[PDB]
Formats: sequence, structure tokens, C-alpha cells
Amino acid sequence: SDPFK
Amino acid sequence: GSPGIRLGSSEDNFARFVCKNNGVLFENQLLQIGLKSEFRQNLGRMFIFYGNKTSTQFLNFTPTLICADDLQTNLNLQTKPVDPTVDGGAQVQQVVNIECISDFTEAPVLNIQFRYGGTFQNVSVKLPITLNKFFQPTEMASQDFFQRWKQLSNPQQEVQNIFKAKHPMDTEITKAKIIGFGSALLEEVDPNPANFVGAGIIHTKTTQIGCLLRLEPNLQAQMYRLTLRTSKDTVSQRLCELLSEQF
Repeated sequence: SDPFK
Repeated sequence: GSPGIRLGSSEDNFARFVCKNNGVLFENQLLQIGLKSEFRQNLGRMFIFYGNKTSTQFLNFTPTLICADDLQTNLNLQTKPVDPTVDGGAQVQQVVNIECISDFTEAPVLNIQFRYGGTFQNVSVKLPITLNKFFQPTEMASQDFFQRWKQLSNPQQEVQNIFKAKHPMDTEITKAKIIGFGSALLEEVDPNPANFVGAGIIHTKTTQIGCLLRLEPNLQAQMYRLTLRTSKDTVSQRLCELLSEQF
């Protein structure tokens, strides 16, 4: 979800 | 850092000049020192304004720029002599030509010596030349941002600081501070619209350092999480250090 991992 | 009360120090107003270039750096009861600066690539021009607040001349007025040893290697400053006689109520200007050789942490010292009424007057103040002044903002799309974010390889190139807010957590001031710090301010990258994202390149003579940042406010806790990811460890560290002081 979280594009920053 | 440096213990004891920061009033009457060499750095009372330093932090007010990290995200902006103009204003009053120093003012005692005789002398006001103002600044105006501009930066491009690894270079800058800083105008230093010396205002005589009195009704009598200053004599032998002599400002000097001093750079501590590692700073010497990383920053080159060039300036011309200032007229040593400053009328009461007048201002004299100095222009400082700045070249960033490599990334740096320390700040130059401006020393000013003059005679007033036959007395020796001596002032030393840190000059706000900071690494972020050498930013080129780099706008880019969210897909390009995350591809670059995930190219970090060296763990030392990522620096995070979770810290208490020192100032009100106002959205529009925060935006202005990031833009003033010098990176691009990228919207529509973090899916949380309350967070801030930046990207830019720090320019130095010998190395260009690509930089990505993320600022996550926690309003109820009055906290921030700041993350720096850049292509050089020491740049991630200094930029996190500088930006953290601003919030």
C-alpha cells in the first residue's frame, strides 16, 4: 500500500 | 551543541537564515549587520550591510571572514576591502563571493573590529552559509520519486529524526520553510496529504548529491518524523540536522 515500503 | 545560553552569543539569530536569505543577522547598540544573499549552482553572492546606529563615525572598520580548518577545504570565500570610515547613521556594504567545493557542516565566522570613540569594538558572529543554500530543486512525478527512493543502497545514506516541534505546526509556514530550504516541494507523492515530500540536488564543485526528503507531522503528539535519503552520508546528516532545527 505504502509506496515508501 | 555549544553549552550555555544563546543570547549575546556568536549565533543568536543563525537559525533564522537557513530557510531565508534576507534580514538582520546581528544588532548591538552600535552596529546592525544585515544580509541579502542569492545562490545558484555551487555558488552564491552575499551582501553584508554594516549600519552605524550612532551619531559618530566608526574608524578602522575592518570585517574579516574566517573559516575553520575543514571548512577552508570545502568553502571558498572571496571579498574586497570595505572603506574603514563609516559615518554615523550610514551603511557600508561588503560583497562576499561564495563557492562550495564539497559538502560542509561548519559555518564561517564574521569578525568585525572598529574604533568608536577611541575604544576598541570587536564583534564575532557566525555567518549563515549552510549546505542547503546550494540546492537545485528537482520536480518529478511520483513514479520517478519512488524509483529513486528505492535506489538507496548504503544504509548510511538514510537519516531519520523523530523530534518534538519547536514551533507551531502551521501548514502554510511549513510549506514555506521547505521551499525556502531549497528543494522542490512535491505534492501528490505521499498518499497522506498532510505529509511533505522534497527532492533536489546539492551542488558542489566536486560532487552533485541527489536528495530526497519526507516530513511527517504528528499534530497531536506535537512531533515530526523527518527522513533524508541522499547519495552521500554526510549530506543526509547535515541536511537532517539543519531542517530539524526549523520545526
